Amino acid sequence: SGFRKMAFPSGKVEGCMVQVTCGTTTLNGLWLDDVVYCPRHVICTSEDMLNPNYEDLLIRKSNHNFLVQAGNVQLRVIGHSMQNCVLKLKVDTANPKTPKYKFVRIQPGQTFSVLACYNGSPSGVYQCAMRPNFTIKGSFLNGSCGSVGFNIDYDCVSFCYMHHMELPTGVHAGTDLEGNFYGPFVDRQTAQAAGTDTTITVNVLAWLYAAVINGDRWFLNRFTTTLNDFNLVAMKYNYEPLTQDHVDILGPLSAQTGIAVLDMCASLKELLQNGMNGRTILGSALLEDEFTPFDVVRQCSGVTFQ
Amino acid sequence: SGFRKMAFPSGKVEGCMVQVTCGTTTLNGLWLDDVVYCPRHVICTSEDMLNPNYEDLLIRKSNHNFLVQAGNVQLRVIGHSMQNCVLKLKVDTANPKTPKYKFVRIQPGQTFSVLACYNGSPSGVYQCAMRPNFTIKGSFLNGSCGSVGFNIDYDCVSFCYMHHMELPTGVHAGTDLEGNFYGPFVDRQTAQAAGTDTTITVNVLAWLYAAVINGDRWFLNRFTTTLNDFNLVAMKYNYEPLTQDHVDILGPLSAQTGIAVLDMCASLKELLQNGMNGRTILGSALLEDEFTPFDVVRQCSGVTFQ
Ligand SMILES: *[C@@H](*)C(=O)N(c1ccc(C(C)(C)C)cc1)c1cncc(Cl)c1
Ligand SMILES: *[C@@H](*)C(=O)N(c1ccc(C(C)(C)C)cc1)c1cncc(Cl)c1
Repeated sequence: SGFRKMAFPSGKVEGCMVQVTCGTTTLNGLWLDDVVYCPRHVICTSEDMLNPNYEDLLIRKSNHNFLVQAGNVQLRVIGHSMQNCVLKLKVDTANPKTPKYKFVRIQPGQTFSVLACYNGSPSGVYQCAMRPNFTIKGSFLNGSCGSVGFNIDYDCVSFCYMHHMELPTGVHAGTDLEGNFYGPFVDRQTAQAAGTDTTITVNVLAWLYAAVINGDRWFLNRFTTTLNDFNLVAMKYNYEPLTQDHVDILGPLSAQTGIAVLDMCASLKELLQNGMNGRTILGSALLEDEFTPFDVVRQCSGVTFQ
Repeated sequence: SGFRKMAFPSGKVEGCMVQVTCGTTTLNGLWLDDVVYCPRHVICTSEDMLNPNYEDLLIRKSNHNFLVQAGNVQLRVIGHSMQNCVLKLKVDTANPKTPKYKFVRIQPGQTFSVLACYNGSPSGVYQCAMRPNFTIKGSFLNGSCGSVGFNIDYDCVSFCYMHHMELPTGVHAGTDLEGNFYGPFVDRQTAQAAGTDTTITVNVLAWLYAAVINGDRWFLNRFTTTLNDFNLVAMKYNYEPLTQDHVDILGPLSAQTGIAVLDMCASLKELLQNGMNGRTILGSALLEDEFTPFDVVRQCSGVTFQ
């Protein structure tokens, strides 16, 4: 029992983190086989970052302008190219610690682990969700760009996020590992802003099931609701719609607890309309939406990775 | 910016996790140099665990009764001994992945990272605090005993916790790495129970400072309080007393924010007496007490580890 914001073990990613320096700009890179991936804004300067012409900036660089440090060992750069908003630095050494990996792009509502890094050195690990508005509520300081987000499935690391920037509300934006931004953000200094968010309804329901599995049942009730009637309430509280596919994905948790999905929707409806009245659920006084149905099954059943 | 429950990178500990089997009982062990450490209740059987005589049980075992698996490689046991509530299995191979390490015992109120493991394979990582009542609110399923808790300081892993059991309220008890239980718990099946807990006042204050550093200021006020007058309120809300040493430890955060410690105590007092009135602090609707002043400085300043 218990229920925690649980990240994947980070060892496989730690062995891929390096430091990339261009000029006086230093950030994190990801070393897989003989390529180092990093944000292209490593080639910018204080005045460049207003409205940079990255193609122009890059043609003016040479391999020797990029210093890559893997621990206390320097990696000779032998080639460079731009792919969307990431740089690909070809180095003369394949990373012997390269795990089996994939570059995957995730959906809003999906979760991943972040290995926050500074100067190529891992600092901490935590779990994040991709918000509906394509930001993430991370924890990042200056010099963290290039830190990556990932999931692990058995032995394979699916990289899904590379950190680039902080938005004015303190949330974070970045790209997939092909360099394509999540959401309507650009790697330059504009007035860009996050844009309105919603609550991830299917995840809230998954977390209520986690709570029942763990013995919190006070919010259960005898009522039920229809899917359409629930979605009317969801819209009014800024929750996103629940679909039949969400209902289906919640099937296993429904079957394990014996609480019909639409019955749990009725419970969520009451919680939205009445608040929590001084009580908590799994140690939270808020409805938590950064656990997917998979996260709940993983933690309340116990899947490992090797 | 941002503020997350952030664990240490787990790679250095992942390389130490092994599977220990005795009879039909399988759990996790920690392999450092040529010793595997694991809970002594690996030698128990369904009927043994009522009131086991562990000295009796152990004299009846041989080295060959212990199978240690490090991944898909079997470690030959060449010696065994009991140290309090842990077993020390001498193996014929020193772990080449042994980090620099220490065995430290922590104080209630202190935090650490847990690498949850099953069958010697890491499953997830999360941050925990030692409660005042010497339990931890972990996330553990059957087969997790032997998973360890730790902190990392530069390159050195300070192991502080080995998981043994779940108490009836769903919280967790275990030992330090010398086998000495945290709190009044025993590795047998009795009616033992957690006992009354309190809230870690100095940590709540640290987290309020984290919030101010991150731009949540709505709970600030012009009032101040004396240390004695604050502690009268703390006692009434089941918070533990604040000492002058706590005030001193909060000095740096006080100086960074310009909010006197006793001024933040006045804010905490109002929050305890009035609740939060529908607002949140760092994404929580509860006063959070599992971040130490060190955790706040680490995350709001950015210290790495190598
Ligand atoms: C990601 C990153 O490193 N970065 C950044 C680049 C350059 C500098 C100067 C040293 C030239 C001031 C600082 C930070 C960055 C962060 N967020 C957005 C953008 Cl466009 C770049
Ligand atoms: C830690 C652990 O493995 N364990 C446990 C031992 C033995 C068994 C049987 C297979 C013999 C039923 C199950 C679990 C354990 C957990 N919590 C408390 C105690 Cl005393 C032992």
